[PDB]
Amino acid sequence: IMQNTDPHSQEYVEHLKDEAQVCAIIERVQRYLEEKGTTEEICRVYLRRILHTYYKFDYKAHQRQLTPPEGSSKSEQDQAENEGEDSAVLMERLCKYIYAKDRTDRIRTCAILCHIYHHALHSRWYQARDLMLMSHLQDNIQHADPPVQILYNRTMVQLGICAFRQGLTKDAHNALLDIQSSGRAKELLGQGLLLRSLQERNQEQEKVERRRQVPFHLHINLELLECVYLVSAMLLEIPYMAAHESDARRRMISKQFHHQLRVGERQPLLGPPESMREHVVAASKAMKMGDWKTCHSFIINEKMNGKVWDLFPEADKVRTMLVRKIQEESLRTYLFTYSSVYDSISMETLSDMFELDLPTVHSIISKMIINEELMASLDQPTQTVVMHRTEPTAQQNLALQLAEKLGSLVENNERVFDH
Amino acid sequence: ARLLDMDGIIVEKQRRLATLLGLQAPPTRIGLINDMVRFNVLQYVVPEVKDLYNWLEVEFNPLKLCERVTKVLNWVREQPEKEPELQQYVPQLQSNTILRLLQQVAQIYQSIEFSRLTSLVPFVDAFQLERAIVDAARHCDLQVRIDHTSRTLSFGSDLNYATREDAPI
Amino acid sequence: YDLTTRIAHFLDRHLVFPLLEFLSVKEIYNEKELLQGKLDLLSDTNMVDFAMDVYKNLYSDDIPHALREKRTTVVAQLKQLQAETEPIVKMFEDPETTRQMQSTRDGRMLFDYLADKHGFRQEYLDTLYRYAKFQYECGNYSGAAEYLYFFRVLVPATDRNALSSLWGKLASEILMQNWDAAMEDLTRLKETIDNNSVSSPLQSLQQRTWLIHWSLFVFFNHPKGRDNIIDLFLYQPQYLNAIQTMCPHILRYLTTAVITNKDVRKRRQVLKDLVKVIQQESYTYKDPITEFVECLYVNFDFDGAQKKLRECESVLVNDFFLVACLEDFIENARLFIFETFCRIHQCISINMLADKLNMTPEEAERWIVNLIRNARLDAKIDSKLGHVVMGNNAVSPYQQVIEKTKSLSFRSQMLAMNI
Repeated sequence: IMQNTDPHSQEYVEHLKDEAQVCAIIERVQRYLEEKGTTEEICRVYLRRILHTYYKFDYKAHQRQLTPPEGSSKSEQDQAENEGEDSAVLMERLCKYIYAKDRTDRIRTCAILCHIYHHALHSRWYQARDLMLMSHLQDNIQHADPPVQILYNRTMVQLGICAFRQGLTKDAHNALLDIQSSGRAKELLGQGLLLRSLQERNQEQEKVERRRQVPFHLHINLELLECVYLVSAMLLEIPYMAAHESDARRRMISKQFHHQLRVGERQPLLGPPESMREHVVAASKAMKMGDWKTCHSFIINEKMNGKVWDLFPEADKVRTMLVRKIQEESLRTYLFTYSSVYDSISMETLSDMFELDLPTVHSIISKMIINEELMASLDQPTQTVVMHRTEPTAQQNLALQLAEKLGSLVENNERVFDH
Repeated sequence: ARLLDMDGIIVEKQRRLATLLGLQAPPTRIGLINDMVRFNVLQYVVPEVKDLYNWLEVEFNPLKLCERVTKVLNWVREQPEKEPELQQYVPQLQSNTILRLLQQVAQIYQSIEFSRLTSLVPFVDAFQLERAIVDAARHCDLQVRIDHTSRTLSFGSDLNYATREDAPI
Repeated sequence: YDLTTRIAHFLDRHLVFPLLEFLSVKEIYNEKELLQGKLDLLSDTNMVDFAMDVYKNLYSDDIPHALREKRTTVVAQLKQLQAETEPIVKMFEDPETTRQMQSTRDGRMLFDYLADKHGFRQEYLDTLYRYAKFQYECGNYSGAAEYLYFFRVLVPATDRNALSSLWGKLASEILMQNWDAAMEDLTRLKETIDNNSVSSPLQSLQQRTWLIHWSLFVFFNHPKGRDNIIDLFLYQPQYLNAIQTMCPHILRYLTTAVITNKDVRKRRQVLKDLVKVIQQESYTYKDPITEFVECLYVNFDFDGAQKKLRECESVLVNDFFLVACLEDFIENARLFIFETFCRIHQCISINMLADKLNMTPEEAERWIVNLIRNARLDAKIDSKLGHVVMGNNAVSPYQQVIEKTKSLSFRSQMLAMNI
């Protein structure tokens, strides 16, 4: 069914309702179990049931917790609801042994990928991060058949998502990097044409994917996935390149968000952004200039366009996570250029201006001058910096010093080859 | 983008745009205005505005300019019979007049207290404008030590002489 | 980690001998008393550390476990109950058993002498069988267990016996306060687990816990033990993957072992690979002291840092736990942060410093002058104010490359110039 009915629109709803009803059925087929009694094979009812529990939502992992738990009914039924949210992550603990018991890699690598899903969304991303790092299913997917390849890709999405939802640029980068090196998420979700560049032959074989994959209600937006990746990297790389073009350059890395920004950067003709790419480029330029203001443009407007914002109840959180990072890294991009110009700084100004507070701006500027290896002297009780780090001619001098220094270093390879 | 990558692949396109517009090279600035005012342009110009550039281009004097221009600003910023087209071009051109003023006073003064500096310049807010100066300063149009412990500004006689002060090109 | 795919199945089903129980309802600071209730079970009944609690804050809840030990001395437990004015009428079974033990002993004691006398293997191994039997019945019989394992530790079924016996000995000898004999097992028990059996987690992780045990107390130079244990099962703050295990003072005592006896170079290795890892993410949610000790430090807070650091030292001096380095931590907890705070600094007041840590400014002065004597900072005192000044902005890094970039090429062109 949930394949041949199509799609944005509507026969659709009585069919969703049959879906409700089959939910019913599978529920039913569960409590009954005389099986041979209880435990020891039923587990597959349980399997079906967790396949119809697994891809459900923040709102139904937090109808137990944020439909108010002292505002909700105290009736055995409400506990059966609060236990109903437990009952799938229960059958993990239970029915491992009822499988627990089969070692078959193709069901092991399948099951655990669905389990790591539950964690990051319903609960801790910690437990999600733990579970895959324990399992080491990078080796095991080789032993697994090509549906579970799709699950491996699919699970990696939702972890780079809940990286960005917990607010960690780094982990969201590395997670969503592996997908965005490629343009195969298309064919992995069973959507690919034979020609959509030139590559994707042959006819009778891509139909296998159409037959095996996939209901529409399990999908995610790829512009989401794109933007979430390109924004994670943004906060890492714009200070990085601000540092680089203040002549810290030797760390300039291709085939990264650097490239993905570059292709959009080199438009002669961009005015207002009307694509999600262009909204990323738009906020990127604002970040370079170091105005907070330009971040807010794409974070509000393109997220309404685009409904990158409107798919999370945690967009409320992730707003604050985005905002203060922008305000800190924009301050940092500003400082990477401006610090030649300074003689000193009212650190109080920076707090007021970038909308931050002194305890944090202390810790920021403290971390900065330690680890970015600046020639600032930092009076933290007086809230003053005294810097005086020269020279504008240095931009040429250090550059020819490098051009010089590069001479001898390659030259020693030309020696060591020769001999 | 240019200052980053090297480097265009981003100039011949501008030349092409110029051609399109009918030009062969790249337009220039209030230079442009000299251009299209070699004609009888000091005249037809309606005198809502006739005596606003008689400040900006013609009249001196840094420590009065933002004062002087406040009234022809308030005049033109009533938009509906004067082409609403104009009055979205006005806020940038107001900042451009400030930008003009900010460049001069690095040669008029060698230092100035920020409290004096506030009174020199009629504007909406100081908290806004300082950041727009620090922006211009960061984009190397002038050199200032506007941020500083006392909250006072130092333009400096030379210190280290560079084209950062001069606005470089 | 790679063992953790296997620990994932087991789900915390470890094999402690008192089974779960320690002292009940307790009143004092709790992350302290955490580790006591932990190691009560993991050490096979502690003893002294029944009473180690009861000193500061009285309980009668040490009495239940004070019924239940026989290998420390049977009758020592038979008194502590009587002291709490308890009728205990039917103590007729330990007088029965441990009497008839002596009737059994007069055989083995006779056979034992005659065999080591002759130097005759068979008479000694049949004794070793009779005697390794005997010593776990009651190990008081204190020196007898040491005598038993002096000549031969290789019993009929070597490792399984040897493990539980050397562990029963490492346990009982620490309880007897015979720390020379316990130091004998410090050689031998750790070697036995490094000669691992199956290497199932229930074995391995318990054995890994038993390494934390001999290092706990402190006889001689257990900081050598630190350097040895950290290079075993490598670089984990518990050694036990899966985050169930919580041991606060393994890291506090490691922090003491690093700083008080060695350089701190050498502590930012720790700050990465023991203060940030998967196990320790769990831990950072929990323990107040060890959190303040590092999180405040690495963020380069000074205000909340050196205050809440100084606050830790109130909870430190409440420690009646076996440590014997308790005050050199109190010392270094002020030293270590100060160096790092002042590292990039302009001008700190000796007076502000002395207000904080509750010393006189003279003390703080000679302290600072001794931190500069030790050359942990290059600084100089503004004596008139009583402020201390770091001010290196160290401009002109050009010349660093210039000497060697030609002195390399000059002498390296000599190569190709030769032939």
